[PDB]
Amino acid sequence: MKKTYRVTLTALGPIFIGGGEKLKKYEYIFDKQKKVAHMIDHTKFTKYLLEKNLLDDFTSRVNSHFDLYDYLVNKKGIVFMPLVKYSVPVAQFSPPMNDLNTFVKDAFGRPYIPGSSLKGALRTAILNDLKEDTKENEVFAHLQVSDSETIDLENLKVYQKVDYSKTAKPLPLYRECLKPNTEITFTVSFDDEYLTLKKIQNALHKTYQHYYIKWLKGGKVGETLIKGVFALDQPSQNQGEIIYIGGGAGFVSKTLHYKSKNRDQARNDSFDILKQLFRTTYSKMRSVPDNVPTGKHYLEMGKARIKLEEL
Amino acid sequence: TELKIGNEKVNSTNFGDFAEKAIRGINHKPFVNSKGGEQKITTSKIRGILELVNKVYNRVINTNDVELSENILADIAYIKVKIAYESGREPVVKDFIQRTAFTAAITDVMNQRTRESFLLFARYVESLIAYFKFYGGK
Amino acid sequence: TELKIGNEKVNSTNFGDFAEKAIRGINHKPFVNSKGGEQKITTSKIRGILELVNKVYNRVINTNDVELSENILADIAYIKVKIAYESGREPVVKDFIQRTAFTAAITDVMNQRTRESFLLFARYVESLIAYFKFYGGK
Amino acid sequence: TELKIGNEKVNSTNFGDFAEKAIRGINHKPFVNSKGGEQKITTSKIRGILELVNKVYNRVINTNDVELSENILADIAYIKVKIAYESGREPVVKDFIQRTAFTAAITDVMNQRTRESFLLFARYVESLIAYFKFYGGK
Amino acid sequence: MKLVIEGTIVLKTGMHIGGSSDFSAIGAVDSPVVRDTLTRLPLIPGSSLKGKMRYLLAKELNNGILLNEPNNDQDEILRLFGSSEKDKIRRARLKFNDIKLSNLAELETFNVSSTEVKFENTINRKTAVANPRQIERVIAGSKFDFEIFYNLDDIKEVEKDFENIKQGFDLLEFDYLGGHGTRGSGRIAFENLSVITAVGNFEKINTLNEILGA
Amino acid sequence: MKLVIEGTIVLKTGMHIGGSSDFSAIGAVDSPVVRDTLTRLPLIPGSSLKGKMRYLLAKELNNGILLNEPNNDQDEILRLFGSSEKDKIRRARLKFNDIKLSNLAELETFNVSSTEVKFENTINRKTAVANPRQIERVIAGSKFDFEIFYNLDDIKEVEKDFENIKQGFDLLEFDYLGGHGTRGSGRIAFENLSVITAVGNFEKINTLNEILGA
RNA sequence: CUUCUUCAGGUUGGACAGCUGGUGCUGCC
Repeated sequence: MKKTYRVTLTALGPIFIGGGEKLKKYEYIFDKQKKVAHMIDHTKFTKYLLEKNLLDDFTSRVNSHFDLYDYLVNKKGIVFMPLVKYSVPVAQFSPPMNDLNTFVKDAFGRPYIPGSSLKGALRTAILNDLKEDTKENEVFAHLQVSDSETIDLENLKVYQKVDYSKTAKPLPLYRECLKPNTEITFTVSFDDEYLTLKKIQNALHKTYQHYYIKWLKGGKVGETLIKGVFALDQPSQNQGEIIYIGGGAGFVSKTLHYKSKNRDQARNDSFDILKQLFRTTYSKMRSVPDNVPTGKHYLEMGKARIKLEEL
Repeated sequence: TELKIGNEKVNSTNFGDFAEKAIRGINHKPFVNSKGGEQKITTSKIRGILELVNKVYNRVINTNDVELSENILADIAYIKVKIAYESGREPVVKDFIQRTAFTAAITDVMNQRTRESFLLFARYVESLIAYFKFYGGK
Repeated sequence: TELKIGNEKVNSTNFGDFAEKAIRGINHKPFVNSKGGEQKITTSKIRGILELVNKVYNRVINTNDVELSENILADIAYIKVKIAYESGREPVVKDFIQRTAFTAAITDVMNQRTRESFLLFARYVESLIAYFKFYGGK
Repeated sequence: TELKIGNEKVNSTNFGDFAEKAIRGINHKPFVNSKGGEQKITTSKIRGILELVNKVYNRVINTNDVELSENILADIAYIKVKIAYESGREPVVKDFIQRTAFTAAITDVMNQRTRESFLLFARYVESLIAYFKFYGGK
Repeated sequence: MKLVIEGTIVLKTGMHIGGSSDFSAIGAVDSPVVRDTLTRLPLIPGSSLKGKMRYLLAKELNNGILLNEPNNDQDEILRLFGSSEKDKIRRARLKFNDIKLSNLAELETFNVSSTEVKFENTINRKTAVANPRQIERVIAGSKFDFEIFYNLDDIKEVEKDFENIKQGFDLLEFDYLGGHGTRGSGRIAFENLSVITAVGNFEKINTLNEILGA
Repeated sequence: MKLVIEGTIVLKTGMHIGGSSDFSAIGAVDSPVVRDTLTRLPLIPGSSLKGKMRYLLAKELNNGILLNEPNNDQDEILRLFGSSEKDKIRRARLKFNDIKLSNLAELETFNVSSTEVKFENTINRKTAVANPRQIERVIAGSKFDFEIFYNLDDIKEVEKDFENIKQGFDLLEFDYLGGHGTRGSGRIAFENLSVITAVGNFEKINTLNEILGA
């Protein structure tokens, strides 16, 4: 019989998931004076333009660039407050904002992680057993995963994506993210007959072990150990409470074959499957850490915790 | 119901045929670049343009109004901004937009300011893209 | 009432037999893939085409008007655009359209503009789906 | 008269006997499905055949032309298309359509193009349903 | 009698129910929602609500084992929802109605529409190809004010019927109403549940409210 | 003397009345609505309105129960709807008419037709597979102006006749008219209920209006 | 300066299908 185990999402790391995209700074301000960033609303901007320069004249002055940090307060000399909805501070560790990614957000501004996104995440988590039941399995087709609940608006903080391969070189794409120590809640319930609490505990424990002891230690020790350590504490072995929720973290969470193989064998299968994708050879999928304001702390974008409570 | 892009555009028996002949004229004489012609503008430039037109169209369909609101007009203005920037990025998008009179259609629907002209223009652009995929590929 | 499927005029009584001929010809000699393979058009795709025809037929049929108005002709031109899009996307759909005269039939309806012409076109497409279900199976 | 069936000939006097023979052949040795059979067609599946035939019988019962009009012929062809379509949906229907040669009778009606031929065909179908009644049920 | 079960259903996550008959565009929306034809407002079909309630109530009243034909269920389900069982044909006590969107005013003040369009994915771990779709979902935060009529065939069968109706409504709470419900959509909540008599007054109608309003 | 009962029937939800004469395609409609053959305008048959009103009123007036045969209903129903019993024939004091929809111009102002298409399905509880249908349905907001003829035979019990007429009308308001009513469809409303004299004038005609409008 | 823009299944399925009553009486050779 179905039961109710309420679950929360203490997203200690910033999150990214796809719901759309936006181009260069043509409707958002990327300030650099006090290191903050801004995103515009719609209706107030429409009224503002109606009570100001005409829309065709607005259009006719785009020749790339068209930066909104040096125009709205310099070429116009007006306050930007009526045209910000989730304004956000920015701190980066230096290649300018080439492009910006958009987390999926419902019609009320607010960000959330939709359904079937958590279903793909729990597929790559709990599908460690077999690789055949992806359409007809009751572990999800009888499970009822729901959307995420409210994700805070005061916890937004822009972050820089960095490289891990023996140097911390910034990468062109930047993105506003969610600052740490933010707590999100869910209402996700499930049954017992084909998704058992002991079975799910065993599944999470075995996936956690096959990630940490099998793959993660080899990657951390393979190239550089002192790169993470400013702290890189990464609390571990705590009953498997680690979730790579979201995206922009790595290709390991996308492909699930290295949780049931050997390091050399899993990497051989990965090489075989990645020969069909892209033309660059690499031993492993390099990480994309960030910088938090200063304490140079590298944290993988999209962490969370798992806990279950009745009702 | 009536659109002006220079060739007496009509909602009936006119939008599909004229989009098809514009696509054929584009393909009949490939764009000339440095130093080889036939740039083969992919769907990536054509999409995105379609994506903006269709997000505005999505917000328009669930609105039973004879005239478009100021929000929709600002959306069309932002459409024109995006198209101008993308055309300025590389000349093949300039050729595609100029030959198909995308900007002329935008200006005409901005002058008419009615939902009928906007739906006609969206139908027209979808016709452009459908006939591009029919007579082209990728 | 006199459609122009291909090079042979289609009247109001031979739609079923000619659609049966079209389906059997496709079934007997089917499309050959680019990668040395054999496959037909799926039931989902032809059902979607019929749905497209059902979208306009459901509003045309509840009328006594001799000639279709400008809105119906606009929807028919849009359906022709979507036919072109489907043909350009999957080559099997293009083959299915070309072996029949589904594009030529829709063009004949667009040129005739009468209600009875589209009624015969709907009959012909319905018979195409019928003989796909009968011959192709499921 | 002169209603071809495929193996015999039903004239205006000989529809009920052939209908009872066909129903007995249906009642004897029921259909064989994937699971060895064995259920028989439902009253509300020969329903559909009966209203399909009546939808033209009502329009032909009250007239005096010897030959059927182009509107009646189109509807008879559409009945043929429909009976072809629905047979592909269910096998327990297809055996009914085959063992009782509906299609040959419809084709002969479409070839004779006379009022009396279709009246004889409708009488045959009506007798067929009447004889399915009093033998089966449900 | 003609008891009238009023209430309100609110969506916690965006709900999708299909049934449109309009031209889907090339990149606009691949699957819109069911809406009223005249007012263009999002609609909850009372057939969808009735069917999902019959499924959920029937399965929970069948020890979580629902396998029978609709006409082959327990007596109470049939006497609330109707059945054409050959001899004892039962008329549906519950008369569900197509529920129309109600709170357009507050949504309008919120500068939001009653529907949104979501892009999710169709990605694959294998040869990397994704098939993007466009689901239109009624905005979360939508209220649908409903009126479900009721037939009081016998006074003995009123409190049992109404407690079963309340538990059927509260079984939907830990479930969805329709559409792509297995994938995070369709969560609904019922509020302002009550009942009134259409004509005259009924004895012990407050017993119905105390088991339907709480 | 004879009286004419005017009024309007407004659809609250979609309303489907069955009856099919020709050309049901295999992907478009599976159950069309009854229509006026000449003008193609949808209509409410007087048979269906009379039958539903008689059923509801006979059930209400008798005991709340109604299992009998129409020619054995109560005396009010017998005298108002007729009786074909051999030795006891009551001539009907009501003559229902077929009711075509009147506000088609109002509907065309809103750029909609008078009929919609409703997409339903049934889900086999065994395999969870859906079987779709396609119900044509007259859109909500459609208005049907009607006329019922009342044959004023007994000058004194006309008041009770009209009270029962209003009661049956109000029973219809808390019920459905035609088609799949329990699954959302069929809801209607009555307005502008006014009785007028067919020829001449009736003494209690201002009384018969105030027992129709109230 | 990339990469798909939806794909694959169910298109209605069963239940009733015309019942009851009158049914040429009166006037003339």
